[PDB]
Amino acid sequence: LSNVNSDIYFKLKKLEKEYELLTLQEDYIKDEQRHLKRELKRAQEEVKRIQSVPLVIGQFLEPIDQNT
Amino acid sequence: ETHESGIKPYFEQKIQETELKIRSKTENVRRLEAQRNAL
Amino acid sequence: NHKLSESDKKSKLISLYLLNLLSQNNTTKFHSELQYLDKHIKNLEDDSLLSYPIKLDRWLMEGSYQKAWDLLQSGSQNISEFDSFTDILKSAIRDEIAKNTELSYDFLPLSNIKALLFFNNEKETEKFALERNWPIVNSKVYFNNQSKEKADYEDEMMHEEDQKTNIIEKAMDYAISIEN
Amino acid sequence: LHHSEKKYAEEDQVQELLKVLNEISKTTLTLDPRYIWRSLKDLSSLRNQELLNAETLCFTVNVLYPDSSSFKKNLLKFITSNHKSSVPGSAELRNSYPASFYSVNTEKKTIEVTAEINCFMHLLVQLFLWDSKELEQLVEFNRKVVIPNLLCYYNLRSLNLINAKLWFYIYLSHETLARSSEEINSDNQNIILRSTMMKFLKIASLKHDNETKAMLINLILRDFLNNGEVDSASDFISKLEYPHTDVSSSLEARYFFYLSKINAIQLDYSTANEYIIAAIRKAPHNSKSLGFLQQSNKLHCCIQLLMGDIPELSFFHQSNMQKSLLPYYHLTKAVKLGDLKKFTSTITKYKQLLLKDDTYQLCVRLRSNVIKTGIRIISLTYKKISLRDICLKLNLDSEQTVEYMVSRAIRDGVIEAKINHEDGFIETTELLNIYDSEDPQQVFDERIKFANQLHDEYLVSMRYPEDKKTQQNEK
Amino acid sequence: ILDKIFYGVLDQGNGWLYVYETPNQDATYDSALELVGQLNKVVDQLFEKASVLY
Amino acid sequence: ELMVIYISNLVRSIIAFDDLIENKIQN
Amino acid sequence: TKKKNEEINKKSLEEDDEFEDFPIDTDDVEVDDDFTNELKAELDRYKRENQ
Amino acid sequence: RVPNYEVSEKAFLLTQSKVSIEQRKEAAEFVLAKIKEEEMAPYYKYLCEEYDQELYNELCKKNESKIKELNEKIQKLEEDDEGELEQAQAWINLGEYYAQIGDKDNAEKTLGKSLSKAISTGAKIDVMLTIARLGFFYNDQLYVKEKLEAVNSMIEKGGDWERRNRYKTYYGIHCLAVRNFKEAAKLLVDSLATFTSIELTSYESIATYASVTGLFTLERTDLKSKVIDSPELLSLISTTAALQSISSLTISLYASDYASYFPYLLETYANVLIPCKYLNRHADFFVREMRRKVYAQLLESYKTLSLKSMASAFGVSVAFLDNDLGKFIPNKQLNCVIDRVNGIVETNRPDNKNAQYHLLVKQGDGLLTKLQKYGAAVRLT
Repeated sequence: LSNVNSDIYFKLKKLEKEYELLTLQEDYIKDEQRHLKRELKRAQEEVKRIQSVPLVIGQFLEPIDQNT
Repeated sequence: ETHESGIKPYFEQKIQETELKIRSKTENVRRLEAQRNAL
Repeated sequence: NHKLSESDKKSKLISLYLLNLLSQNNTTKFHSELQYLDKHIKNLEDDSLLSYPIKLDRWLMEGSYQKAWDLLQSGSQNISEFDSFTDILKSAIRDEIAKNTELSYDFLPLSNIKALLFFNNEKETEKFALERNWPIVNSKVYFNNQSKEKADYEDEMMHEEDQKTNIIEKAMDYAISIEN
Repeated sequence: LHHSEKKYAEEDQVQELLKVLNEISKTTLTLDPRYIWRSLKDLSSLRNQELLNAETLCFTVNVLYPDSSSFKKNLLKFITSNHKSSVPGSAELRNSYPASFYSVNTEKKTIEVTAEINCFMHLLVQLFLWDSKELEQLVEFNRKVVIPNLLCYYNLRSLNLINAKLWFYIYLSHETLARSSEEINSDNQNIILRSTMMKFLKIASLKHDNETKAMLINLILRDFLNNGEVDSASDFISKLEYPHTDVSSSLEARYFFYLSKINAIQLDYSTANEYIIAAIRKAPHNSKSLGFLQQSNKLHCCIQLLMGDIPELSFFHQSNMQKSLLPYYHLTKAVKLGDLKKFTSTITKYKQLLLKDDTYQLCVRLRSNVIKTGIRIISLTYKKISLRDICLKLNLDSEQTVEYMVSRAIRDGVIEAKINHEDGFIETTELLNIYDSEDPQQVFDERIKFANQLHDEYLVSMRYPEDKKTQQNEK
Repeated sequence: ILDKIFYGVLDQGNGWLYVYETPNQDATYDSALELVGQLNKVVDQLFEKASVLY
Repeated sequence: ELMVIYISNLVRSIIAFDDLIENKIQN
Repeated sequence: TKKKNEEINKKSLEEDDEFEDFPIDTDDVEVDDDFTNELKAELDRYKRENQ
Repeated sequence: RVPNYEVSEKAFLLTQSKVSIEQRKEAAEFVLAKIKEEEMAPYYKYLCEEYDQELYNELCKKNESKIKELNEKIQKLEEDDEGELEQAQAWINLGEYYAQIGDKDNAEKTLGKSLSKAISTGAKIDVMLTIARLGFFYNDQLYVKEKLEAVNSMIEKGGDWERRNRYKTYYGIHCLAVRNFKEAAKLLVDSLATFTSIELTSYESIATYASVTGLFTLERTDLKSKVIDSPELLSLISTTAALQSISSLTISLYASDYASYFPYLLETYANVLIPCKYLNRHADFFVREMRRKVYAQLLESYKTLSLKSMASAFGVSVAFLDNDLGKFIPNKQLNCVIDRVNGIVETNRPDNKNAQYHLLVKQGDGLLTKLQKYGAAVRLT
């Protein structure tokens, strides 16, 4: 078990900064998903403005399509 | 061999600590990744 | 397994120990000590002198203080250095009842205090009342005083905000519970 | 005849051993090997019954043997030496393959395989001893061998998961022989049994291996109940190093069972009632948990009676555990009425049955509870009641004696009343509607946190299988 | 009184009749009892779906 | 949602095993 | 079978099977009071006539 | 078949030593007349414990007679060519012989042959029930339970409306016999209309029992509609003594005259609950409930009463009242406490916001238990 001990000093010390970066990436994406929450709502506003006056009354005939 | 069995708890503490950190990091970043993509 | 490992002094010394824990007024610790002995006294040493502190605990547990008090007195006719813990455990009886009787009413006729707590003279009665912050005006006690005063002092401490839990406090916790 | 059966039996074992061996030496997936090791033992225990059980002996001859050969010999010597093919090297079914142990190269020390084979060999040995009841000599010798063998090795996490089963066996065999009949030599070894599992608690805590930690903690707490030092248990239990991270639900159930017993006698039912119920749910519900199921029901009856609660009559009636819960049933009635006379007769008559499970210790203390519980119910019924009426009903000596047992009781707010001696009745202290009061806010606060906890639990966990599935190759 | 045509209570100790009309009871909570009732069926069904995991 | 995503995983195990199975058949 | 080792270890510590030691070894709370009651209500009336 | 319920109820009076000595022996003469008439030698051995060898010779004889009759018949029929129809009708007559002698076991066997060859689905249901009846005759309720289960499988497979009416009454008796008086109250009030006389405890008995189950279960309001104003009960009038005793009781409750209620309670206990076998075991359940339900109704109408006043009305002593009420308070329907010294019985009942708080908090706690159990399980698996 003499072999493992050597590696702590050499290899793994260098990789400890690499493992800091994984904590930073984790932190980052909470902020990014949070952002898309806000955005969702703000997009909602836009849609609402269309719904509003002025409007013109029609007669729906038939569908061609679930969304058209 | 016999010497190194005894002296091990100095070394063993630091490396096993570090490894645990990798296991929990990977877990977290990929869970949040899925959430971000859906939204 | 036996090679002495027993003594004539053993039954005696164990009894005094137990007695000591009761004078501290610790029910739990008395049980803890008992369990250590329990197995090795069941019939190997039987129960005949060891019996004095077990009978006393039992009665106080029940809350029959009358009963406890009688046996204490009769312990001095079966004295085996019992006297040294007798005296302590008599002051204990009075403290315990006094604490109880706060919740029951505010006023006791002078005669009732003396009877209940087992005072033998009215001197002991008026002494104890002073130490409990109760004046005796016209031969009547007056628990009314100390109860209110104790609440007032308690309110001054620092632990405390979370122990009562403010309305502002309750909401804030739930909001960040959600926003984690 | 005999040889063929042992050989086939040995072969069956050889198959299982190889699966779990490959598994450990191919990447790190620790949790999967550990579950496999649990099944392997049971399979082998059911196996032994048939195709003879000197298959172990066969395998010993045909492995690398450092001191396992002489240990095996020791084993047959206890139960009278029976030799019939028991000389090492009189089977070679390895055949020096790189697929099933390279006999030369291991001896040479270019490759090493005696490690794991040794740890497994002691495990097989212990299983056989306990099944048979080959106790005596073998127990001391076993304890002696395994401790320098496992500490010889630079301990893994892997290795720790195997030895937490060995530690149990050491403890069990010593105890069982002891209750059969006392010996002096048995108490000398007791001191040594306490010291070894206790020292090891620190080792296991540095390694942060969860299986080992859990196990050691249970054993040490049991030990303290055996010898009656409640005090020692207090210092030990303030620190909670009990992991609950990944351990078997069965260990969790065992832990909670200790906690109940100790707290109860330290006069707390708040925690006790929670842990024995919690343990039932944690514990499996197979036909292998009949022992456990039964005794949980027995301790809980006591805990409730001690607090002053009356357990369901329905609980004992509708049970299939009624046969056993015959003393408990009788206690419940006696207490209910406040009749003193019935209580004395009950406790004396059932002394032996209660004493087995040490519930007798709890039952002396239920003398206070007989009188007090009958008065909880009488205050409930009659709001204002003269001390005179109480005395006649429950046989209690005089109005002055009843006042003293009641005065103590209401401090603790069991009965919830206040005495008026200057008038002469005792008047229940009502709370009536508690919605009107501010009680519900506190109820809510807790519950919200419980909901919150499950959500986080769902979320961490949900991801776990998904991470595996993505990385594997798919069509 | 039992028919509930004016539902009061009679105190004999004073020889008085107090009559009560429309006692207040949480309406918010009336709507919640039906909502919790639905949730309880739903968790049994969900587990049954999840019996496939076993 | 636990259940629904979980059911998908169980199926994912099956499709993964097939990949290995399908490779054998061409060989 | 994975549970099986833990369960076997645990049963020993509980004490074999006390459930099966027990048969080898050896207003539902108390009795209906209406029979008695009959006797009582009638006697009330007897007194009551003469009161 | 038909004699079995009559035989057993007479046998049950004789068993009892509670009832008047006169009734016990009046019943002796009557059971004896049917014992001889039907040849009950296997079954006499059960009855003689629980309170001529000629009955047995007569038996055995009846055995070779009725036993042989069916045998050789059954054989000529199995030889003759129509297998499905003719053999099975004959096996129905086979089951009748065992059913006459009160042996429930051999009756089951031959009636099983009857079913075996294919018969009308409706006919199979008639047959299952016949076996079921013999379960009441022994008083083995466990026997009835399983038999009646097999009928409900076939009741809607067939569509039979005809056999559904019978099942209602038998199931009424089942529920009545068992401790659950809830299902009984429902099943039996609708068996009044759809009473089928054929092999069942008389119409007069059913009517009495319906009232009993009525009283235990149903609210004051719900008794009025369904039992008192129940058109059938009024059509049947009070003729039998038992019907009268239970009916009168109902009435004085509603009308709230509590001078006449307690004398009727005493009557129903003597003449109705104790002699009926089913209600001998449930005597305790029913009488404790009635005492609590009447006292609850009176407390609701009073903020406060005197003990002397409540007692005086009933026609029980102040002492008597004080004990009997303190049994009933901790089971909690009365919802009152008694000031001994002032002698007042004050009544405290919540009707406010607290009602809607308790219901909510309890239901919502029951839901959380389930979430924990199920969630934690699925994570592991």
